[PDB]
Amino acid sequence: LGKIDEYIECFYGETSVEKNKGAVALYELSKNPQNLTQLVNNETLMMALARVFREDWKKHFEVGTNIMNLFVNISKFSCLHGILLHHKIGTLCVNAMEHETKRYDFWIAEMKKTDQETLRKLKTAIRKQAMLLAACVTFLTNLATDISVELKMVRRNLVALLVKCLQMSSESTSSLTTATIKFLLKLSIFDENKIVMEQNGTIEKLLKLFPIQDPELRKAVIMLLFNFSFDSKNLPKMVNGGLVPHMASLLDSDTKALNMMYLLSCNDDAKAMLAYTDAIKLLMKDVLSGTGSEVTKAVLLNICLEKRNAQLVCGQRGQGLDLLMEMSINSRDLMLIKVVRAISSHEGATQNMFLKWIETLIGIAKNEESKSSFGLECMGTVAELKVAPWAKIIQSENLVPWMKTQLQEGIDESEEVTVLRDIKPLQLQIVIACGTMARQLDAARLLAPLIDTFVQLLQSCQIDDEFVVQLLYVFLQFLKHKELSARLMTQDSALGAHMIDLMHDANAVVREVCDNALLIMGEHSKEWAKRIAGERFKWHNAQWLEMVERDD
Amino acid sequence: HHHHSQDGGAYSDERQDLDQTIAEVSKELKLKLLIVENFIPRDVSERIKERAEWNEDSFEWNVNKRLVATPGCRRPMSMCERMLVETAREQFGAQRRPPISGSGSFVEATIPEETIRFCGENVVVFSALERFVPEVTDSDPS
Amino acid sequence: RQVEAMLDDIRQLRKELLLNIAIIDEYIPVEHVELIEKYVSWSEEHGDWQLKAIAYSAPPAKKEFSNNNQTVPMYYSYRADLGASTA
Repeated sequence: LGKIDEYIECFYGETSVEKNKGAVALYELSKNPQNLTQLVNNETLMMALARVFREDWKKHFEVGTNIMNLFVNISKFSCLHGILLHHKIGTLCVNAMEHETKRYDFWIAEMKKTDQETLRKLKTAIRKQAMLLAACVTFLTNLATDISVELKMVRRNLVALLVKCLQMSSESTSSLTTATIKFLLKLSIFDENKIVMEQNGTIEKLLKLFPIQDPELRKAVIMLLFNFSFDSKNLPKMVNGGLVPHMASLLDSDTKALNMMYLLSCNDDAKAMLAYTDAIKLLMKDVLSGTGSEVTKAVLLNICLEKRNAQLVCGQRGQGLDLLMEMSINSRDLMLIKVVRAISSHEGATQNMFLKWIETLIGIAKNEESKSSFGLECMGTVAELKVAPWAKIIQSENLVPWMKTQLQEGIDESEEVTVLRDIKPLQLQIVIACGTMARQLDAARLLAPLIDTFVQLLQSCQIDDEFVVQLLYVFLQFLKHKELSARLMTQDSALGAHMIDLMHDANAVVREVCDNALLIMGEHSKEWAKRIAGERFKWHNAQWLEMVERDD
Repeated sequence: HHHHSQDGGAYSDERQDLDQTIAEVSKELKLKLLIVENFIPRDVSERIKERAEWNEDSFEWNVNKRLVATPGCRRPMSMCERMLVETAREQFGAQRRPPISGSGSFVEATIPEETIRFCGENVVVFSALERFVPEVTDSDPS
Repeated sequence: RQVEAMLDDIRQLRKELLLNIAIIDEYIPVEHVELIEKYVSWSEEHGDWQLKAIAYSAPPAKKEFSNNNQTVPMYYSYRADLGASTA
């Protein structure tokens, strides 16, 4: 502070070093905040600073970085922003970025037709310009804390300038990259900035940065992609862009990596790509060690929807899921039982892993809001299996009385008031288990005393197509067995009349399963085939029948 | 030299009677073909003609899984389940966003009970976007 | 080359006729074929039969279920939250 006028006179000296010496002295003086108010309130100082940034800056990056970092130090406090905006300081950085972008383009086009010494000169010039643009964009980012001035800057072409600055330093990452990506992160909060950002191809430019070693750039890029990924279109662009493989390794390092990996794993192709990554063992490390997380169990549930991921979680012989089910049952973790049900949903040799937990899961499902949810998850896990003996379990566990008690609870109520009941989903799981169980002949003969209950339930619950589809699937599993086939194929069968009525339904799947049962009913009964063909022909030429009745 | 057989019918070998039989079988074939056309759909006709086997020794044709679901969801979920999920998503879309200038660093990303109880996938629901905070203060000289 | 085409025509026509008779017996019943039999007219000058033919609309679309539980609004807008155009 003892020679401020000396530094101003050095600014008045027309020498490259006489200016930058006083500039760096003023910058190291602004490095402390005590005199920062005294210098921002000095009128003759900042005016000469802005004027020397306007004049000696094109050829002088040695002074335009010092006199910009001084402005950044002034902008570190928001009560001085009005004194900064009272001068045309904010326009200086916008003009500087607008000029240096075109200058960097001219330099990158000059490098392809130049000698070697000029090549190193252009390299050093590009580096100094990167430092200057980093200081300028950091100053604009600190100014943009007021959303009013941020909108005033966005009025001028800004997001395009930031995408250009990102493309500049996209190769040799520098402070310019981190600063422009932080500014784009702050700007991505709004919709118009996001549109101008993704219209200039920002997502691909970000995806072309990985791998990146700098933790700050890593967090900034993953957070900007996190802001981007809440659009329906940007997620496939990242999945097909290869973001998944090099992000799966970051699950143990960064914290936002798991947050992005969940949003990625919401897509099926991301699960197929994660099928061949180490992260499948990382989640099992965090879940089993007790230092788990809700996002971890959620991404583990989304991941186990792929067959390869379920085979990886299951281990080689059963020891993989024997720990997961034990932690799920003992701690009553609904997320882990959800993961176990998603694992059991897969068909193959993996269902033999569940053969040891049939009776325990049925016992949990019989006597257990969270308790009812855990019982529903166990019932869905048991229902997904079809390699189980079933003929033994259906009597050793007394499943028949319990299923008849549950299916009859809520009967004869008209779906209007009773189709939104809490017991309804459990009835759907029971019907699905009866369909998966009735394919075996012994289990079908054991489930035989439930046919009248299924018929009453079919005549009752009709508003939901899925319940009707699963009930007709159970009937189709019953009709294929010769021992109980004729029991349902009486000339005046209520099931046959109901299927004849359902043959012309809006849902395609219900009429698909209905035809799959009707062509069995007509195969073993010629008269039933005639009635089915007559119903089919009266729904396609009925216009001719009506017009000929009107003709008569 | 060659042997003999019977084929599929005993017709005469006259120059006119065979012509009359040709005219009669073509007259009946016209009616059968139009009845196949207008009444039977293309799907059923293609299926029966692909599942039909013509006989050579005789003169005759011989005309000889997995759980399903609703058109949307992967696993079979009931109607009350999906209806509660849809009303819960409407409630999630009716939420008010955090202010532009407020301390909301914690994204949290809670799992709603409405999704953990019904939805089999995509249970986490994020609350707000990440927002970078500049290093600025209103503190005068220290 | 005496009588070969004259019986080959009968063989091909009878094969096509047996195919059509088999498929119509497979689809339409025994009463409806008798009903169709009395509502058709042969033509000697046209060479074909005639009947009262017509057609022989469609739903728009179905609101299929979605699994995007992320329905919380998130993006802001200068033209909606700050009341100013960005141009």
